[PDB]
Parts: sequence; C-alpha cells; structure tokens
Amino acid sequence: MSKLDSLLKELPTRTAHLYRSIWHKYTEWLKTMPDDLKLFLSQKYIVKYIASHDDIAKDPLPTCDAMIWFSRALDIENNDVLVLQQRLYGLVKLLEFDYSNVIAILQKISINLWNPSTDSLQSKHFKTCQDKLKLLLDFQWKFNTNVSFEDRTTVSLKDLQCILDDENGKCGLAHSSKPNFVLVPNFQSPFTCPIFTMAVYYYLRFHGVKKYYKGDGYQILSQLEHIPIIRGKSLDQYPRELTLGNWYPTIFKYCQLPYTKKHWFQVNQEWPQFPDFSESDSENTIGIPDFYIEKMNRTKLQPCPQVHVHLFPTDLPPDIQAVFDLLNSVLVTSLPLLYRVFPTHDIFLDPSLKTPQNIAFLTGTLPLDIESQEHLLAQLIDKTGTVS
Amino acid sequence: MSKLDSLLKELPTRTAHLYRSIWHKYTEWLKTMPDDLKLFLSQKYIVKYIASHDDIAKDPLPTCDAMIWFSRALDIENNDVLVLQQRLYGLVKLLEFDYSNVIAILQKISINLWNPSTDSLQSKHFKTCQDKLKLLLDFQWKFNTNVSFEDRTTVSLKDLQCILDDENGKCGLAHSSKPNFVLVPNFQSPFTCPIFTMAVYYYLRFHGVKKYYKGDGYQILSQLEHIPIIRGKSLDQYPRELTLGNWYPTIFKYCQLPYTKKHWFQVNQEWPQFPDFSESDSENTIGIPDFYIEKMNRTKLQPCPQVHVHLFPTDLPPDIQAVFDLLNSVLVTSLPLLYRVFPTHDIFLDPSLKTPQNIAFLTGTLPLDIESQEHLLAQLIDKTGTVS
DNA sequence: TTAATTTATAAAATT
DNA sequence: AAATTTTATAAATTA
DNA sequence: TAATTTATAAAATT
DNA sequence: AAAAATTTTATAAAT
Repeated sequence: MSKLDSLLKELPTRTAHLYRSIWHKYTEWLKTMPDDLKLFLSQKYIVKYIASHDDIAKDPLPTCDAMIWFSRALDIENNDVLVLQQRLYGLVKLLEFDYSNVIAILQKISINLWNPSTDSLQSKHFKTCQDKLKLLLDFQWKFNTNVSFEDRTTVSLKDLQCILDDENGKCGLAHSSKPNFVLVPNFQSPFTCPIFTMAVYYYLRFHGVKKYYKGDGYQILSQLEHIPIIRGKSLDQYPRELTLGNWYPTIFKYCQLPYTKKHWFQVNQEWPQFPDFSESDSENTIGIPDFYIEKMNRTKLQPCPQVHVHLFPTDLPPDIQAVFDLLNSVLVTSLPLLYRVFPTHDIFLDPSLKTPQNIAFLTGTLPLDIESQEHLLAQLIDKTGTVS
Repeated sequence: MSKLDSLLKELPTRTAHLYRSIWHKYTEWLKTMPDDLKLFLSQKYIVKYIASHDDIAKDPLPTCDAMIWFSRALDIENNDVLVLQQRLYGLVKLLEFDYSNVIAILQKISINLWNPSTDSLQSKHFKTCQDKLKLLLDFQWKFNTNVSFEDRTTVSLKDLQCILDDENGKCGLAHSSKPNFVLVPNFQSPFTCPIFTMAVYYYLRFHGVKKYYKGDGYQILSQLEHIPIIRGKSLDQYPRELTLGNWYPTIFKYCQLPYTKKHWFQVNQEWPQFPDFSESDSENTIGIPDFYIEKMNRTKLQPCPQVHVHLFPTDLPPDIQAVFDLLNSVLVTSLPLLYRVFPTHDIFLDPSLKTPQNIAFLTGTLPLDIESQEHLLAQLIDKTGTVS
C-alpha cells in the first residue's frame, strides 16, 4: 500500500529490506491465483506459499516473522494476529520436526503389543489380545494425531467421517468435530498403522471370536448414541484415565522405555499438532492441507485398495458403512502378513477365518515380502515359535 | 533396428508391446543426450533413465527386464548381460528398500556405544571409550556401506579420498579401490553418523589422551605402508575376525537385540549394495550416482561446514590432510552436542579441551536443539547423571 | 508452607 | 461366579 | 555331518 | 621399564 512504505523506515535497514524482498515474492506469487488489503493475508495463502516452495519450506522463520509483522503492522485484531502466529509456529514444527527419532518408540511397542505371546508380563490386563489392541490403538492414535486424552474420550465414532477419494488417490478417517484430526493407513508398515490396529480390534470387539469372546454385536451401533473408539467396562464409555495410566507404564517397562504420563495423556508441544477449524479436494482433506496429514501420519497418501473379501458386515446404516468398508480394506489387505508373523493371534481362532477360502487367501500371495519386516521383529523381547 | 522388429514377433503380443513402448520412451529420451547400436545400452544410460523418472523409479522392474531382453536379444556377451542384470536388481533394492525398519537397530546401538557409563555391562572390553568407538565405527561403517568384513580389512586409509565439492555442495569420504563405497556426514544425527564416530575415534587414536594413555602420534602416517581404518593390537593391521565376532554379540545382548554374524561379517543381500567399477560432478561422486549415496547413507547431501577450530593437525602430507580437515569439520561441528549429552566422555578429559576457549564454545551455541535428540537417548539401558 | 498431580492401596459394581 | 474396571482415597511425587 | 557359531587353552604384544 | 592383560593364535566344543 502507498501508506505502508513509510512504516518500514521505522525498522532496522537490513530487516526492513528482507521484508521488502519477501513481500515482493509473496505478492508476485499471489499474482498466480484468482483473487487487496488484509484478505491478502490469511492462513490459507501464507501456508500454501510456504509449503509449496522448498526454498522457503526449509527456512520458514524469517518469512513467518515478516508476515506477523505485515499483519499487525496493518489493522488486524491482536488476538487474531496471535492465532495466526500460533498456526505459523505449528506449521514450522511440522515441517522441520524430524520424526526419525521418535519412531523407534512406536515400533518398539507396536510390535511387542501385537505379539500374542508375551511371557514376560504377568500382568492381568493384556491377558487377551483385545486388551493389547485396545491400548495400542489408543497410543498409536495419540502418536499419530497428537491429541489430548479427555478429547480422545470426547469423540463419538458416529462423528467419524470416512475419506474415500479415488479421484485424488486418498483414504482415511477424519473428524471435523471438536478434536480436529485425520488418520491415514500405512500399508508399508501395517503393525505401526493405527487403523489396521483398529480393524483387528474392532473385529474382536464386534464380531467377537466364537467359542471364546462374545462380540458386542454390531446391532448396538443403532440403539446407542455415543460409541467410544475404545470401550471400557461399559459399552457406551471410553475407559477411565487412571486405568490407562496403569496399562501404560506396564507396557513401557516390558519394552524397557522410559515413561512420562504427560506425553500420552496431554498434548505434547515439542510435537506437531493439527490446526483447528470453526469431503475433500486435491490439496486438502477435511479442513487440512495434505502435507499436514502425510507428515503427522508419516506416510504418503494412497487410494483405498479394493479387496473382494468381507470380514466386516456389508449391511449397515449408510453413515458407518463407508468406515467399516475402509477397515475391511485395510484388515483384509494386511491380514496375510499378520498370519505369517503371528499365526497364534486371537483373530485366527475364529472359525470364520477357518473356512477353506479364508485359509486360501491367508495362504496366498504376501502383501509385501517378509524381508521388509525383519527389523521390526528384531525389536521385541519374546521370540515366538517362528524365528526369522 | 531394421532386423530387430522380427524378434518381437517371437514373444507374447502383450509383452512384445510393453517392450515396444518402453523402447520408444527410452530412445525418445536419449535424443536428449549427445550420442551406433550396443553402445547405446550401457548401465550408465539405463540407470540414469530409470532413476531420473519418478514414474519408472516407482516401478523399475518391467523396464529392467525389457532391457535385459533387448540386450541379450542382440549380441551382447552372456556374463556381461548377467552383470547388467546384477546392477539393475541392485538398483531396484536400492530404490525400493525401506530403511524405516532396519533403523532402530543402528540407533538403539550407537547411542549406547557412545554412552561413557555402562553399568548394565560388566564386560572388560569396551571399558575405554576407544573400544566402544572402534566397534561402533565398524558397525556404522558396514550399516552404511554394506561391505564384507574381509574387504573392510583390505582398505588402507591412504586409499581414501576426501570429496569436498562446494560448487555442488557435497562432502564425504570415498573409495574407488577394491571395495567401492562413499560415506557422508549425517549432521542431523551425529551419533548415528559414522564419520563423526571416526572423528572422535581418531582423535582418541592419534592425539591420544594426556595423562591416561599414549598418543599413537600423527607421524606414523608416513612411515607405515598400510593404515587400517581401525587398529587391533598391531599398529598396521585391522583387528582379527574372531575378536570383532566376540565384541558384537556382547554389545547386542547388552542392547537386547538379536544377533546374526552373517549380517555384519558378510554381504547382506536383502540389503542394498554399491556398484562395482573397473573427483565427482553434479550428479555422481566417485563412479556413483548421488541417489545411491544419499539413500545408503540415509542423509541428504551437503557442503562441508567451515570451522574456525582445529583439533586435528593443520600440518601433514597433502594426501591425508583433506581427509582430516573433513574429520575436523564434523568433529568440531557436533562436539558441543556430545558435551551436552555425555560430558563424562573420555575426549573431554584431554587438557587441550580444557582451554579457556575450547570450553568457551563447547558451552556456546548448540548445533541442533536437544529436544531433537530426546528419542535417541530414550533407547539406552543406562541413564546417566544428566537426565532429559 | 498451599497447590496441583502422578502413583500407590481398598472396598464396590458390572460386565 | 471371578475378577478388575471403576470409584474412592491416601501417599508421594512437585510446583 | 556338512558347516557355521561358540566356547576354552597356551601364546605373544601392547 | 617390567609386569598386566587381552588380542591373539590355536583348538575343542556345540549349535
């Protein structure tokens, strides 16, 4: 703006200068879109700019400081500008944050929590594979989505919205409600995948295993208002906190990793987060740019594969169906692997998996060669009957 | 060629056709290069083509086969064609291979091997930080280059050639001789960098530590004909096979990871490998395309950071000097971090490090914020006096 | 020296 | 009909 | 019993 | 410098 220039005198020549340059770029870019004072600055465009330029992406900060300046250096609400700042720092923490460190904590347990044979733990909970899978689902969930606990128990499954977009090659489970997050399938590492986890856990939870553990039945998906993602004693509620706070150290010991409750029961800020916003498109999914999702779920976005085999019901209210079809897809996709590693898993004890056919496909071609999961196995403390 | 077409008769229509297209692409691409038959199929051009196209690179296989066909489907000598196959397959592993898995073994070890205090291990060996580092260097070295042990003992460090190219922003340690490999600093993860470990190691080898144990001296770099990348009892020789073979399991038990000797003392095929070839440029380093090096060293390529501090001698034979100055750069770059984590480390006991200045910067800026290294630490079995 | 908080123990209530 | 999430409550962590 | 890994007995250097 | 100790060499045991 004509009136703007005068306000860069007031600044040290050097920075006033960089800002001039940044500015020139961001505009000369912005001339690439359809559509003059403030609306030029809104999280959407600044974020897009920053993420779409490697040059900028690697070193975002001076750009961010610039934008917060230009913003507050214009008429923009103080709160507002600061919420911007929040989002911008979030964006960095995302871009820069290297997961390559945190990962082995994920790996370390995920595997040890899948292994149906754990001798080393006498602990009453985790007696079944369902207790295991419940906990691990929670944790994998926090790890990927970075969400508060209490918020974790606030989310009703019926709220969940399947993302199947084959136009753009996308699939996931999104929540646009109070917690704001998007989960994506990792097909290259099923075990560390929170959905594949939820798929197994949900098969045992609902279908149940005949002649072992009563399913809850899928009927209750109607007669019930709130359908917790993981179920405590009562059908309609998430497990109580402390309970979990007990389950957690029990596994962290077993895996011999140091445990801090605050990490998993409350938002972890050294860590990345999803923005907040008060059905998808090429570059974004629910409200969220895809790089956010790919980065926090640490896997490239893919289209839902099509299986022919249905372990989950095909008859169901339209709302939940798309979900269960997704869970079917992931489950059926990676189930052969699970069978080659932990054939001793509870899920395989259902007759339904005992049919000539289901046995046929569990035994057929492998999703990805074993020689891929070698490490992953290396990371547990109880070697099974199958050692490779 | 003219007398080619008739031989695509001979096959399946479909697989004739697929080759026809691969061919068309591939040739229509080569127009793009300066420069009449068998020449045109050479590992160089095929590899460049495959890697330079994301489309192919994701699914290299049909191309690779089509090429082996065309090759043997013209007059090309047998083993020769089979070598080409060897190369290609080696590529494919290189491209597709997921290190996301093998990783935590590296991590989980190197950290522990760094740690000066091992309460959980009694074993005599590795008592000195030297021994631990010796091993750790071997291990990281294999892990990064995938080389035979015997071959590991064949390499004379004078054979080593420092690559500093700041026009393309590259630095590393190269070998064009019998074993063929290139190593690169990982500045993101110094502990998991084999060059950093070789730097510290070397200081503790050559300069030694005052008041504890003898410096080997930087003189012997002339007198001796063969300088083993690490030394056993004798100055001029690599340590014997059985010894290392003793070390290794000792560290893994301590770290509670399984152990297979074949993995570290012989080529591991499941794993990738560098090409054999019988002073870099933009896209390749010794003989080798850069993606090979970035992928197998699992770090982006960068320029050598210039340091104003010299822990290594600035007076030497021109041959070895460049090498050290690299070592110095890595060492001086990452040393503050090591100090903030393991002060207790042997290296800090030298007076030279007790100078008003050397302490001046060891306490100065930090290379990358600690909150970065939380995980890496989380995997050790002995928590030091400093805890975070 | 109050808080606010993660752990560590004792009857109870349900699945 | 057993057994452990659930309350409940205090002890031991801190700030 | 291949062989490939592991432990034990005199020895030789650092 | 003389004397401690573990890589060494070998050699047998065992997987």
